[PDB]
Amino acid sequence: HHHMVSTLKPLKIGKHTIKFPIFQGGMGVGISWDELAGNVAKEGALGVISAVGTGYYKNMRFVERIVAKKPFEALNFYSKKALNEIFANARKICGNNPLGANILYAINDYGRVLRDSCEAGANIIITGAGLPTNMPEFAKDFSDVALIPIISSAKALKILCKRWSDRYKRIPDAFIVEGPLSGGHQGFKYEDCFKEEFRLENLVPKVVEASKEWGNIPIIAAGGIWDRKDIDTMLSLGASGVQMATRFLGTKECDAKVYADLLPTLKKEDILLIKSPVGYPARAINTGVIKRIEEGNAPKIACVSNCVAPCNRGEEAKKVGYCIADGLGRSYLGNREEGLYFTGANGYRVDKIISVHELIKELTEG
Ligand SMILES: Cc1cc2nc3c(=O)[nH]c(=O)nc-3n(C[C@H](O)[C@H](O)[C@H](O)COP(=O)(O)O)c2cc1C
Ligand code: SF4
Ligand SMILES: [Cl-]
Repeated sequence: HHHMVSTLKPLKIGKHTIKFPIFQGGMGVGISWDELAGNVAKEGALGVISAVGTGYYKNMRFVERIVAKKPFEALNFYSKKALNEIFANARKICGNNPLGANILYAINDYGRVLRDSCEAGANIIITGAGLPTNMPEFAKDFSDVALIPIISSAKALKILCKRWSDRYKRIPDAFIVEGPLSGGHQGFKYEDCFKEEFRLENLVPKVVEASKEWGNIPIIAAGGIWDRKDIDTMLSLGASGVQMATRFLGTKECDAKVYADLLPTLKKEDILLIKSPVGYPARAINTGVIKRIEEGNAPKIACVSNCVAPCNRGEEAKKVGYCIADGLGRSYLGNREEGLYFTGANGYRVDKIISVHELIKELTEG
């Protein structure tokens, strides 16, 4: 099939080069695992395996202990064996094309999961949901692995570079700037999530300018980027690449097969900004456990997987009404009644489900 050769340039992040300056954003739980990330990387963009809740893989085939049908504790929720299998299966598809691992800073056992991801063969670690000031501590035995914090401000870039340099004589290999149209957790206070000051086109120049002090660390723009026109806009503002997730949530290869049923139906009015036990606002779909909370028949809360430090073993889950480990795991397992479902602001524009191959050609041709 004819597609004009791309005029986008390969992107180098630390020692690793991707053919197109595009990341498929990590998506937990079980949304961007081996089929999605492996195919993205095969097509020459960065495939990103989510390392969160890997115990759910293949309906908890790889955990050591199950309690109440949930992976027991962080040891089993972030399953090393499952993570190894996901990366191995991804490599069957993409070979030496680089892969990232996405790890929220908020998770319990963060350092162990970072090391597991390096040991599983990741080229790149991507971390948001916090200010990951000690990320090099856990990566120092794997100096080939590139490290990429997700930030929302020039301030955060400066703090991370200062503190990493002072303490590890290292600075990040790239930064992802995640704007307020992104799916999942926002890097903004709730009251700032619908404020034009923080729209991505305003953030990118400020972060790029701050990056000059440190040698023009590549800035990767994320949140609300839909097509090549939006990619070109971000590159013209000084970004070196983009990270996109909602478009990939709409592909056949997505590992959470429920989304191919749900997304073509998604109406804009059903896109919500909700509280989360992680402690950041989250963009979610008004369906599943969120509807059960409204009805009053949502699952009782009981911290089994101990997924994130901010929740304090159920304290915040009880306040917000749901357990994010249980809810996200249920969605990977196909549970429409009690799953938790995330989306970017653009999720309502997904009409048809296309292949990763077709998507990458659409975004890169010309
Ligand atoms: C369904 C879904 C799940 C997500 N889960 C994560 C996650 O686990 N970790 C993370 O850093 N970002 C997560 N995100 C954010 C994406 O990686 C990405 O940065 C953002 O959605 C990009 O905006 P776009 O969706 O408009 O392209 C998620 C996004 C979506 C849509
Ligand atoms: S109760 Fe809180 S810490 Fe425990 S598994 Fe649920 S969201 Fe995670
Ligand atoms: Cl998130």
